[PDB]
Amino acid sequence: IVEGSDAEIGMSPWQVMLFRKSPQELLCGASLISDRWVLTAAHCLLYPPWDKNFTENDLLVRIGKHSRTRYERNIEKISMLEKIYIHPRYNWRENLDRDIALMKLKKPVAFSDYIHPVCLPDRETAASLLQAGYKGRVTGWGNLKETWTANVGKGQPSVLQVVNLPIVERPVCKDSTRIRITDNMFCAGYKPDEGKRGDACEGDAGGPFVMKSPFNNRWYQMGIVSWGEGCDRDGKYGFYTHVFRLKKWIQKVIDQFGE
Amino acid sequence: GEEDDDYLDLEKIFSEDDDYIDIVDSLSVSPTDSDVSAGNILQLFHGKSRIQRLNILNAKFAFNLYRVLKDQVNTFDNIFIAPVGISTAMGMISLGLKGETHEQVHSILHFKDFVNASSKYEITTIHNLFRKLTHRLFRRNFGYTLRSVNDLYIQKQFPILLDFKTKVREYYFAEAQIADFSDPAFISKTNNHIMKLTKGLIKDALENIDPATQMMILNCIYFKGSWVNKFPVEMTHNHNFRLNEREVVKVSMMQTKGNFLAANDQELDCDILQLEYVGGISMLIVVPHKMSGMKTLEAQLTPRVVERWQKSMTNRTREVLLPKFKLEKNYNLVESLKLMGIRMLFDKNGNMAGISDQRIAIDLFKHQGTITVNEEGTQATTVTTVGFMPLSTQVRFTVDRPFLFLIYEHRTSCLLFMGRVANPSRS
Amino acid sequence: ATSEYQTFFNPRTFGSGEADCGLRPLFEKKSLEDKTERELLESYIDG
Ligand SMILES: *[C@H]1O[C@H](CO)[C@@H](O[C@@H]2O[C@H](CO)[C@@H](O)[C@H](O)[C@H]2NC(C)=O)[C@H](O)[C@H]1NC(C)=O
Ligand SMILES: *[C@@H]1O[C@H](CO)[C@@H](O)[C@H](O)[C@H]1NC(C)=O
Ligand SMILES: *[C@H]1O[C@H](CO)[C@@H](O)[C@H](O)[C@H]1NC(C)=O
Ligand code: NA
Repeated sequence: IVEGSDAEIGMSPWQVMLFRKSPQELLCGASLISDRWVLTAAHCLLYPPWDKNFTENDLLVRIGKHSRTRYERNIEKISMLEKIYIHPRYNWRENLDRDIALMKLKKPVAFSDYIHPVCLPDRETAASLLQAGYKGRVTGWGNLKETWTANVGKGQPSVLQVVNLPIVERPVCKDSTRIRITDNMFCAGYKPDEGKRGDACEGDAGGPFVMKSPFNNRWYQMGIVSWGEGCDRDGKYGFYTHVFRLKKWIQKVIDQFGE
Repeated sequence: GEEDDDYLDLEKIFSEDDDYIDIVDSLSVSPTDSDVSAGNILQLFHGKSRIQRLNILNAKFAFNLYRVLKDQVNTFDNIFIAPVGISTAMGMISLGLKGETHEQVHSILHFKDFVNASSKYEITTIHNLFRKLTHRLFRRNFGYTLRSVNDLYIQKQFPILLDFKTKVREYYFAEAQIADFSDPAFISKTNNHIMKLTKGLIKDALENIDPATQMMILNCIYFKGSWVNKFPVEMTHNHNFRLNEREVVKVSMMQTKGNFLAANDQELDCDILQLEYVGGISMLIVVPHKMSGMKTLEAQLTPRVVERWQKSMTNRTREVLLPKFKLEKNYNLVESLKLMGIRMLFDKNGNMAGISDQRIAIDLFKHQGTITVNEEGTQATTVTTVGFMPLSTQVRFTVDRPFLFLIYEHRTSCLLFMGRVANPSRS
Repeated sequence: ATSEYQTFFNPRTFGSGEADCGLRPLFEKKSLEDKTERELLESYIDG
């Protein structure tokens, strides 16, 4: 996360860290939607251009974390995966359209002060909150900058980062990139004339774009960090997978594999 | 700084799972009866040039020697040896050995297997090939610094036979030197002369040697290559290097981006990367997936494995993180060679009739190699950076854990160097 | 009531947790607000 700040403890209890099992390394973000299902970006698991094509056995998820690298004994929960499910219409060749995937935990996880699921939006909530100007929140342990600092690096945070960003009008998103945008993705970020900044960066993919409902005061995951063109650049915006538009797929996968 | 970078002990963590106790293991029954013979035939020779076939076998010997040598140091020690130097020294020394003493050497060094490979191959071919190889590696400059000394030193009271003196010189561009180990002035003049000949690279060649030594092998090598794709210096930053499942240490980490060959080996559970040096030589970096997987990697390394890795690699743009380091070792290979089966040679009763008419006892085979690895290299390799960027972690080959490295001369398939970096902060 | 959450999945395949989703133990449950959620509420200030 670029231009964000340290999250507070338990601020994003549905935050999941996707980990390579062996060798051990942070791969992406993800989110907890129940005691056995995790949601993430499809390209975090399958992306040929980078020779990525993981299976259930190559991964691990770390739930309930705050610190990026410390093993948080009796607070975080480490789980293996039973199965991975990528959207059948996921398009990694052109625009990462339908960049979404589900991962089923090998064993249900217990909830606690640090582990709790986020809600998935219903049609009305999505229709009311997904509008230009409304702000959402993005969290992650990805890099703090796009550019390299001589003899230091791009910068990694010690704890979970968070940043609030406004949803942007389709026309402006469309005019900001030569990439072909679809109805299954939306973009967020500040306009150059707005002064404030912030964005997701390398390593934040898969993490959730959430909004707190003013109708029932519950947190909803409206999007999944997907892609961009450089982090925090003026006139550019981050793109997120439109979760509600793919809710039917999520429901299908869970219905025939959940039990 | 105020943060811990913890390795996760998965077995320990998951052993606390509730269903751990419900595991159903296998009983070791009365009897079974089964097996599968061996025979590590060398069908690796097909299409291989004459010099490559000899180097494939020299490599086979090198890995066996490494296997023995590593069990004589700590698992946390770095290791560095120059296999080609060891093999040529034994080839050279065998010029004056006879009988079984000679046979053990040719057998264990795998020279016997080479002569057997083809009908047109004879012991003379070995010496001829070493003569050619030696010239190419040390008597020519291809773009890297490779300084070396590989001679015999025989106490003056034991005159060296003429035929040996001249053969060593002709086939190995080396010398069987007269020496006086009990004379400090000899040590000084000699160390000094070697320094001048090696332009200051190889120093203290004959230091700390028993004054009663009758004969010893001196093999010192200095190496420093230049990267084809150099590591830009602004990318060099401190990075955590994982020593083991519990400790980490900050080291200078070099970083770059370019098209490099690499592969993921599922059989030996490791990642392999190839880095090109100017002059037709390359460094092969092998990092096991699990830190506890180093012992099995070392245990199964063979020429066949290396060829399998080489064919399986693919070229792709990737970021590379390699710690800079400098290894300087000084071993006495006698004990190791004995364990491999070469014993008569190191016993006074061994037959070295070809070297001297007197009985000589060899107790020291000094093998001292030095290698420096830093960001120096020719240059560039475009500093691209564009648009479309999926936001997951990118493809990088990160050498931040104990690794092995093999340095090969491409044209001859010669294993120049082999090492293990368990800790880049030490030498 | 419209302020009450309505479940959409079947706990038999979804697992437990939907009914109480989106309510943080260390925040909503304790009647505490995080340091920047207010900024989100203020942006929803209509459309
Ligand atoms: C890696 O992903 C799959 C493996 O998950 C690779 O191949 C397919 O694997 C599945 C089993 O998981 C089989 O059902 C298919 O038949 C396999 N395809 C075949 C026969 O080639 C796949 O090749 C790799 N990457 C891609 C492109 O998905
Ligand atoms: C060794 O090789 C030669 C041919 O080069 C052959 O005559 C001899 O039988 C071989 N010995 C064996 C069986 O290894
Ligand atoms: C791919 O291209 C690079 C750039 O020249 C080269 O160094 C590398 O060896 C190539 N890989 C293959 C297939 O040899
Ligand atoms: Na922006």
